[PDB]
Amino acid sequence: DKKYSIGLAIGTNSVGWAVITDEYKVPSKKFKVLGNTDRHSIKKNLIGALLFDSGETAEATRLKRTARRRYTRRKNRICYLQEIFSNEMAKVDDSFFHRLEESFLVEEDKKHERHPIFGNIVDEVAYHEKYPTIYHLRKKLVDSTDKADLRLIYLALAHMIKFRGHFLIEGDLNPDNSDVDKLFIQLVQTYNQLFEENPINASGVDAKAILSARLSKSRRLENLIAQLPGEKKNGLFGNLIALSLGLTPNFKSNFDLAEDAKLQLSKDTYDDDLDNLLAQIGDQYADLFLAAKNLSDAILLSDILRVNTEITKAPLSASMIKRYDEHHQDLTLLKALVRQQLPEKYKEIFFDQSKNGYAGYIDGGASQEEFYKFIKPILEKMDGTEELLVKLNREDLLRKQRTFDNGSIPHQIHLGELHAILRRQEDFYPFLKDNREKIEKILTFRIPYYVGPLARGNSRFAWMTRKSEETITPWNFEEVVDKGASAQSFIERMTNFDKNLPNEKVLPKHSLLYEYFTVYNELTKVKYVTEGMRKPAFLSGEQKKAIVDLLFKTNRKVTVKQLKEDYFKKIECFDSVEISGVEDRFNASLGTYHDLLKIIKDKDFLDNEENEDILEDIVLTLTLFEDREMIEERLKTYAHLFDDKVMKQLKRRRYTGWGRLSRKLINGIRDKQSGKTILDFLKSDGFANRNFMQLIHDDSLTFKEDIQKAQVSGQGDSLHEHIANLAGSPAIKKGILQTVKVVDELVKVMGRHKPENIVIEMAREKNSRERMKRIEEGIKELGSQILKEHPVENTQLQNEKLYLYYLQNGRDMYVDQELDINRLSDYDVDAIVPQSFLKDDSIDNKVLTRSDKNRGKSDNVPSEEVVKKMKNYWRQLLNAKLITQRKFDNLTKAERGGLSELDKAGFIKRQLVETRQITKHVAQILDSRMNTKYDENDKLIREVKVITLKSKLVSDFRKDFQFYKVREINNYHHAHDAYLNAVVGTALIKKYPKLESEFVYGDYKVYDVRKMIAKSEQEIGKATAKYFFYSNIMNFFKTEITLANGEIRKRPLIETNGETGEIVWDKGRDFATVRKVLSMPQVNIVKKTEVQTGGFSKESILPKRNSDKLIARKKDWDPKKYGGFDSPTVAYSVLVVAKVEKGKSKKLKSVKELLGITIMERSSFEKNPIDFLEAKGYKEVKKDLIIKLPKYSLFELENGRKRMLASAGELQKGNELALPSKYVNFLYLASHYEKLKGSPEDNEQKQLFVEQHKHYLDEIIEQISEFSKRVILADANLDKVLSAYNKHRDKPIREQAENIIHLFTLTNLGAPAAFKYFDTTIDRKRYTSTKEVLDATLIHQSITGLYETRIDLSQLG
RNA sequence: GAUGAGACGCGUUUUAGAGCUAGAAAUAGCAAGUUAAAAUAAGGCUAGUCCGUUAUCAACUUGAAAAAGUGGCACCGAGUCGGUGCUU
DNA sequence: CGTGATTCCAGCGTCTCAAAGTCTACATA
DNA sequence: TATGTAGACTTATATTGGAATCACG
Repeated sequence: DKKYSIGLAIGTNSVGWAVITDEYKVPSKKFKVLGNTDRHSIKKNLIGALLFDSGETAEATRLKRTARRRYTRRKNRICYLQEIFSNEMAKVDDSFFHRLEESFLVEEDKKHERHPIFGNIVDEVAYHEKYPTIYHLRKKLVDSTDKADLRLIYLALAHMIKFRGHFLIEGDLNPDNSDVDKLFIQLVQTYNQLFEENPINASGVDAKAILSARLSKSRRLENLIAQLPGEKKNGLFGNLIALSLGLTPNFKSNFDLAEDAKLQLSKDTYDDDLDNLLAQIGDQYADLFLAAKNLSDAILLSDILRVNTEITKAPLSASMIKRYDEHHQDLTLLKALVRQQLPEKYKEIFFDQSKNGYAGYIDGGASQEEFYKFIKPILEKMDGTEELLVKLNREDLLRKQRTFDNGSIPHQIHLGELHAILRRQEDFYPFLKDNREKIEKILTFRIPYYVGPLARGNSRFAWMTRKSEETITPWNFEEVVDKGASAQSFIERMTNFDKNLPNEKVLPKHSLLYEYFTVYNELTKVKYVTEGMRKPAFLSGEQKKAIVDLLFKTNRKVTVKQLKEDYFKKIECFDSVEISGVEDRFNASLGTYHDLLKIIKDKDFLDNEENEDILEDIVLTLTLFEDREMIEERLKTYAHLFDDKVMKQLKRRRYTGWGRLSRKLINGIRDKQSGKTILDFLKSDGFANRNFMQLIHDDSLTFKEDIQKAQVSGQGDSLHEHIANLAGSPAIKKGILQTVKVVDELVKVMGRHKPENIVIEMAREKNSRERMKRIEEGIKELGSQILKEHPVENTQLQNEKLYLYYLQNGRDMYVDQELDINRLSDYDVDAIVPQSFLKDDSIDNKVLTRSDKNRGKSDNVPSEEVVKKMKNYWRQLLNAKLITQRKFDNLTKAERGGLSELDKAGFIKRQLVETRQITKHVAQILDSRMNTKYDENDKLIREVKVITLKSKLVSDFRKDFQFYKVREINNYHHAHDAYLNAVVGTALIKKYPKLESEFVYGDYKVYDVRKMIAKSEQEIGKATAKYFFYSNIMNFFKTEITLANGEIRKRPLIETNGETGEIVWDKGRDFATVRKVLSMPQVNIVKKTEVQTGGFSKESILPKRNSDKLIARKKDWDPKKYGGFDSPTVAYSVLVVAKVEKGKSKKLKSVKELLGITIMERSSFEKNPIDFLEAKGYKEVKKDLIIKLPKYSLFELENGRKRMLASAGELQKGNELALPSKYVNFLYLASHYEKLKGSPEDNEQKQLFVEQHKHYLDEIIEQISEFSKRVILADANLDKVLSAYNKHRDKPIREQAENIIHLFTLTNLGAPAAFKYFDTTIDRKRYTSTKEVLDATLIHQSITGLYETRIDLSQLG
């Protein structure tokens, strides 16, 4: 069996796979083809790509699920309201509710009278005339005290409940006083009454504007205080204003109180918190705080409710009535003005629904903004519309009762109006008095966020727990739901578990055990040196215990001075001590210990370990919740242990935040031999004092083994669940799953022989304004005038050379001279650290100079000469933030620090390793699926080595050796990327085996940086273990080791391993082999078929029409009378071979056609296909001939023409256009697809090659035409493209190449799309017929497409 | 970063808002114009203040199904694989 | 009168939860 | 009066199929 390797490239839209061998040549095999087709043997290369639709997020599903939940909860609330009214309404009217529930049906299908409210035309007309809107009726029922018909009361209550407004506002503000100025004046009056000796002059203070301004509460407080000279924000009046604004002011200082008078109107405890305050200073100040609360309510009402009428109790219904009156008056005035001045526009404005006039604003789809935009010029053109123009500029011209800006309405206003109606109508209806609080509860009820769906399971989003098994109603939710228990489950489920131990609950941030762990972990590294001691010593167990007892348990924060003096001098009698570790202040602290010591006032209780767990259960309660009532309910279990004062003080104490390590990770697991936990080791570890990092990484302890055994595949019940649990986007996880299945299929393909290596690469998944700001700040800090002489826009800064020029302030970075913009093309861009040490494209890693030769010494950093010349200039640029600290250090690396071997190792590590961890998870999954056997030492046998590569290495490999990629040519680039990843990974691990530790999971481990770095100049790689003095990693591939000086160090034609001596690269035939691989016209492109799901149809209720395409919104709602949905998305088509009656002849004519199965009908079709098809009209269906065709089903026609089944009546182009490599390279070079990076001589050679191969352009177009004539069959589009190409033959080569790059989408795989050749627009050619594929060859393709099943549909039947 | 929940305001739609006069009618002219109720993905069985737009995957065989099983190799070339040898 | 070509058109805004960043003014040494 | 700290305000586009329309030989 020949050894082979598998390379894969992972993306969010594609998975590229490639199989390589010992020659780095893609193999080729014969694959059997099943089916009735004549062909039984085919040939396919082992490199290809798999294309699937990107994974879609679940946010849309979450929104369209919460929407259904809300629209089923509102209906239930309305039903409850009806249930309250059932008996009395039935006494008054027996068919009122049936009318209201059958109002939507037409008169023909109605079982009752067509007039809902009264059942007769006369009373309906009278009601509508008397009450044009529901708001008139609501206001009448609020203010008027006369008995009214029960139907009107029910209608008002229903309209109030069904639209109750938001619940954002906190607290209770049922009183409707909202005039800011009047309540501010009353507060000032009360303050002056209480404080006569110290009055406040509020004259000239615009309280309304200041308090109601759209600004922060603190900002408004400061503004208001600024208008009071002798008053401060922290004063009593300032604290009252802050409380009114929603802050939390402390009245302790104002009244010299011992108790901290913290009062917030949002907190539920305020009712007590105020009274307690009134207990100390008396009840004389109560009226002041009540005036403050009234002012707060007025401020909260602010702009949303702005009507000012004293008589009306309802402050919102009168607002709607005033709006309606303004609308009517403005309509009459505008109608008169239009009839007088512009009679020709009257019909267009008041009758054309298609326009954005009044007709379209009322009956059409025109919104308020569109109507304003359409009518502003007409009002400005006419006379007498000054008030109308003012209203338009104030967004109150011809407004409707319902609008877009009623979302600010707090539910308190609707609650108050409903309360007023109930108070005004309960005097005539006993049941309203009996059920007033029930209706108020219905209106105010709202399922708390921490309770969740009231579903007792039977779902995958419910966590609520029940106290009694009965129906939950808004009136009994407190006693039928275990709210306290359910809140704990909520908090726990949406809080991440310990990363090290997925099954262990994490600890609170302020937990006592967690604080002990943090202190000890840090304490296990402190040392002390004195006169008598020869060497600094680790703090022993007894020493650490004494330090904790004397310092950490007596001071919240322990400073280094405190450690030196209070312990070493007081106990150890040490006069001079040096402390290792942190200096000045210790970051860790036992804040919780001192906090509990202050409350309970029982030090022995805290120091007793027996209470430890209990204390934890307290701290958890202080962290788990924030509601004081729930905290009290939980802490009630420990009420016997502490006094009531202590219990209340604990209730007032609250916390937040979580740690990162679990309790079991601290004191749960124990080492096998020692029998000590992590905390036990931290308290005493002899003279080693190993910390947590050392403890969990020590091979001599079981902690590491236990962590490895626990964390490994904690979700490893299967492959789907393990990938799903991984943290990452849905698209990337779908790509991971497809890559794993591709690996399994490839392993099956090659005779069940595991490949030697698996290389994986995962693709990497405004700014001009930022650049402008940075350049402006740097120039203004530097004081230069370069912007005055050279204006520039933000977009122009996207050019690298111009951006670097402005960053350097028009000065050469290596020479103390100026640079010219118009000469930038003759200048040079040079890397500070050369390519020999680090291949990169970072802006900081680049410098704009007149000539690179001026860099002085080039072997190791720019010479000390340039540093001495312009280190001050570099520092000046650094201070202006024009260059970064890293760039400055690299520029001054000549003598800031000698060229470091550590820096070279860091460069190598940065180039090699992968910063992301998701790639590590993918590698672990692949390794666990491949490596399953163990050796004699019970260690894993790593038959398959999994390598992870970054895209930078492959991109640089592509750029160095003229192997270019153009993503918009075809989809082969994914497969080519996978192949190059495989080649690069295999070659890199064969050249330098020691890199396996960096590139493989587990087993192999690093040793140091000394053995990696070689000696100066060329060294013997084979003899000396030294591998690389220069810090490049891929320069062995190329034929010349370049340098910043331009010096050349040629390499042997054949590169081989130093020790083993095996040939790893033959530059004379391996590059040719790669070229031949990339030139292969046959590549396995298979689109992953995926049955479509989602919306039943487009979500837009279309108006009634005479067409069968409409889909009914309800079973009995005929689309011809009530409209319905349109465009049902087809889940998958079904090929049916049956007969249908031929109309009048009544003959069963044999037919074969594609029937689109919609998502709506999918379940019915799958339940019984025969009955569904017979209902559709087909007779004598061949059940065994039924073929399921999901979306993207592949069909082949004559001359290799391929199509994909996009739907039942539309097709997509199914062929790939394999362009020759030379044309691809010419298009890449000529169009400047990427930046023109490289030596100027190389750029000149590339330009010469482009100019000498201009004819390619024509040839390319010719090829495309032929491909169209072979695959596209779009005569009009092809002719237009040819005419456009012949039209712009005089255009520059770069522009023509760029247009051709975006001209390639004519035959791109997938759905057709319109494109632009220069200014010519070519629309997509759509294949609206699927008849031909009924006689083509259906090709079912595997995930890799190496196995294919070809069925001749024409041969069937 | 990945989820998950509780709320709102809309939007859309049919019917209700006797639209009128002069026309034989078509048509003309005139008046009014904001609101309401209902559904908001077909509905299902588990009858829930639940759930239905994310995740799954080619075909066949075995199977209800979670799933397993089902295809030679080398060689030269290369327009989306063509042929040769070997195995067979 | 099928048939190719042309055109439009698609449901959408807000808040809360729960998170840290950062000032800040009353304790605190 | 120079810090510690507890609190509290602040921050956190196009795609593509369907349907109609529209010419049209």
